[PDB]
Formats: sequence, C-alpha cells, structure tokens
Amino acid sequence: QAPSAAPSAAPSA
Amino acid sequence: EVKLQQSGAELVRPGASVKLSCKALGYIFTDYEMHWVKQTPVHGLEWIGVIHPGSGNTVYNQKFQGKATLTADKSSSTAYMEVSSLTSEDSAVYYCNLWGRWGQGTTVTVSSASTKGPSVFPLAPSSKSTSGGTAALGCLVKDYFPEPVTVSWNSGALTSGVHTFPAVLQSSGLYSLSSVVTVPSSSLGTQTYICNVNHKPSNTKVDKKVEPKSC
Amino acid sequence: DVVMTQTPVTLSVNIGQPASISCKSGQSLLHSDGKTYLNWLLQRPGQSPKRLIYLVSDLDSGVPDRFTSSGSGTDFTLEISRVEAEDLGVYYCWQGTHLPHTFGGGTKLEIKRTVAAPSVFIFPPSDEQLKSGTASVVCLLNNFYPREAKVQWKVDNALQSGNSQESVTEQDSKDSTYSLSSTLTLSKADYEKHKVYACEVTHQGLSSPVTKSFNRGEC
Repeated sequence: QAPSAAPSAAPSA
Repeated sequence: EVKLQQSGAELVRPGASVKLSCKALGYIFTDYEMHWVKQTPVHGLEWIGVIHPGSGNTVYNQKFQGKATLTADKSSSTAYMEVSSLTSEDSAVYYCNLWGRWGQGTTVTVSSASTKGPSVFPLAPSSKSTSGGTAALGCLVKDYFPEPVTVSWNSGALTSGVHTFPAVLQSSGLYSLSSVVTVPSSSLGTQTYICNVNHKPSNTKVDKKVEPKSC
Repeated sequence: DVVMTQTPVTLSVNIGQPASISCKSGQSLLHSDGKTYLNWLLQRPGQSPKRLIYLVSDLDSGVPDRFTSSGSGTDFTLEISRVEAEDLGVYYCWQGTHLPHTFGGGTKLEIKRTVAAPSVFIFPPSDEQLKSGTASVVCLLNNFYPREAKVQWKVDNALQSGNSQESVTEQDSKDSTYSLSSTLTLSKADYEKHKVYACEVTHQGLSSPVTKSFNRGEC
C-alpha cells in the first residue's frame, strides 16, 4: 500500500 | 483512499513557533518519505524537508535548517512540522505531500493583531438579482482577521454556480468577501439555501439561511 | 538549488487548440538509481496542487490521454493535444533528483473564448447589518469575458469615490468566464439620507454602460 504508482523524488531520509 | 489531512488555519505572533499536523490514510505511513513545502505568491513553491516516519530520519533544505523541525507519530499516522522564531517572511500556505499526493494545506499568518470573527449577512434573492428564470443570492462575510474564511453551501451539497470571491482588505486591516450562487427562480419556495462560514482563528462556525425578504 | 525554468510564464489558448509548456533544469535530473524524478503539477487558485506526470513521461491516474510529456537530461516538455476548459490553472515542473528539491516558477494556462457580457445584480444591505449601524451594497457582475470591467457607484445619481472595494474571480473552470463583486459601504445614517442606489457597469460585451439600481425602503 503505497500512496501512488510512483514517487515524486528519490529516497533521501 | 490515499488522503493527507492537515490542521486548520493559524494566526501566530512574531517570535512564537507553530506546529502543523498532517494525517496520512490509505497507505503504510511508516514506509514512505513525507515532504513539506512552503507556498507564497512572491517566492512560489519551496521544498522545506523530508522525513522517513519509520526511521524518523530527516533531510532539510539549507534555507530552512533551524526554522523548520519535522516530527512523526507512528501510532496516529501523523507527520508534524514546527516552524519557529516566526517573522513576516513565514506567512504562507504549508503543504505535506508524497508520491504526487498533497494535503489541502494550512494558511499561517504571522501578526501581533487580534483575531476577529466575521459577521455573516444574507444577500437575499430579489427582482434585482434575477435573470432568465434564475435568482442570484449569497452571503457577505464582513470584517474578519486573518485569512482564510471557508464558505460552503447546504453543507457542500450545493457547488454548481457558486462564486466565492477573493477577500478584499478594508482600511481597518479587516477582510470582507462575498459568496454567491445562482439557483432556479421556480423553487425558491421549496429549496433551502444556507451558507456555512468557518473562520478557524476566531472559532467562528456560522450557518446563515438566505431567503426572499418579507414585505 | 538546481534552477527550474518554465516557459512561457503565461499561455493563452483557445479551447480545442494545442498547448506546450517547456521546463529546463540547471543540470541533469537522471538520478544514479536510473529514474529521472521530473514531475508536473496543476494548481487552481485556493486549492492544493495535483500531480499530472511522474518520472518525466508517465501520466498519473485520472489524467486524460490529451496530456503528454517527454524530455531527459536538462530540457523537458508538457503537451496538451486539444485544451479543454477544465485544463486551466498554473502548471509547475519540479525535480526530486537533487537536494534540495526545487520547483519551476509555473506557467499559467488561460482560456481564450468569445465576448460574454455580464449579468448585473444589486443587493441592498440586510436588515441584520443595518441594525449594527453599517450598510453594505453589493453589485455582482456574473460570467463575463474578457476580465476587464468597470463598476461606478451612483447614489441619487452622484458618482461615488473612496467608499467601495471590488475583487474579480479566477477564470471559471467550466465556461472560462470571470465574475466581479463590488461593495459600497456607508454608515446607516448616510445610507438613509439617500433613495437611489445604482451600479453602472462598462464591459466589452455591452454597447453602452448598464445601470442596476434600487430605491431604498421600496419593497
């Protein structure tokens, strides 16, 4: 269960 | 579905701090990096930082190091941003967002002026607001501080033909806005039209029925 | 900050005509993980942005097929095959490749359409406001194009200055028109000294100014 199909940005945190 | 629910509008004093909330629903909160964004008409959209709610790790924009602090409660699926030592440059709309899904935003006004809740007055349908079998009617939301006011009609069941106008700044430093809807002339006798006015800084929650004036 | 530059700043388009918006970055958005994190947002006044495109060329859910986007490295493009009324707003590109993440300045998509004259309405003060000792008279200009319009307040045929405020809507997402609301504010004492309250409207759709008025008291 992701918020959508694809992230807006590369993981960074 | 996927839904980011942010806290309501704030009036905060210069030098003070404020903490904003963002509740995630419809996805694994702990697994996906939550972002925060500042929006102003002078600087546009600016990236503040990102938190992994699972780990609690954060990356900040250099421009917001110290100004902004990102937090998360795994229990409630809630992200938090505290913005501190508030100046005029910090009045803005603040958004949480991830994976192309955005909260509704939170308007923060930095001022030492007092909050003032609006007076809500009807704009009654009349022969002077009628065109082509339709009647215009509305609410005048007068003399509030700060922005924003929210206006719905019939608790949001009426959206067609609504115009909620941009607020104007009066000499007083208070705001005023009008919200108008166009409805059938034929059913003013059977239909009820209520404007619902919310002004969170003054705890104002007003429902005003608007009907033809009586004489 | 990787500088994100959009062009044009404003795009004026007829419904059914194509639109294209350019986005260029200071350096490449190709991430070391292979993905290019270039996104396209659409925002309307007083609402949250909406993601339309991710990873350069991929349409998000619900987004009509008339929207396409490509590019790579520095230069990028968003194309609308045939613009619809509801496509208006500010389009933002932004990059999630480099830290800090940075947004373009926005391209505002405005809809061109035929002249539409305003419908003019006037609203006397409510009795609830008059009791409080203030009188606000509201002149409404509904659903007109183009946006430029002039309101003059006349009280017993005398031109008013210094006692009114107006604002204009953003462009309507369904008929691509504008509306305007002007408020004349007097003391209850002043309001009751006069009979005729008149809104006089000049617009491109009108061959002469149209006056909407009432007589105070008259039911």
